[PDB]
Amino acid sequence: SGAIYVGNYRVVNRHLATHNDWANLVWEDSSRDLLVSSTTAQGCDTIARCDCQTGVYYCSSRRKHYPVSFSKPSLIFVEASEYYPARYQSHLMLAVGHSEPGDCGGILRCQHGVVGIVSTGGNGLVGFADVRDLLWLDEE
Ligand SMILES: CSc1ccccc1CC(=O)N1CCC[C@H](C(F)F)C1
Ligand SMILES: [Zn+2]
Repeated sequence: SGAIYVGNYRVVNRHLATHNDWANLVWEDSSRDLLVSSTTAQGCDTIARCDCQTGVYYCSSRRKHYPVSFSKPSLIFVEASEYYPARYQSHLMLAVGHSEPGDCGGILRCQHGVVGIVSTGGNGLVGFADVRDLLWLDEE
């Protein structure tokens, strides 16, 4: 589990969104595994606006933050899980790292701020849903 709290937005994995998220929806995209809902309180996270390929992510199944090198956001085939059939997921970045289903939502960050959240795992790889192109998270 986990979310990004930027401005009056909450960014979560679409497959982990709650009824309150769906009832206060701002934007969602199944192909990216992302959903954004509105919040009453202002958050403290800042979004990175960059092309970094190194950063640090939080892994809840190890209680640890790990430094990683990751690929550029791309269209990657992801195997079937209990939330999605096997399909192409867009705006996804891969790294070598420990992941398990409950690790989704952990933040990946670079020197500029939050880059994305854990969305996929298995086989000693971790995949992150990028958020750096969502410029509207910084306003309104
Ligand atoms: C932490 S992810 C993990 C870890 C070990 C093994 C498998 C997974 C789950 C995983 O890859 N998916 C199921 C949930 C949706 C994900 C993506 F489609 F958005 C795909
Ligand atoms: Zn960066």
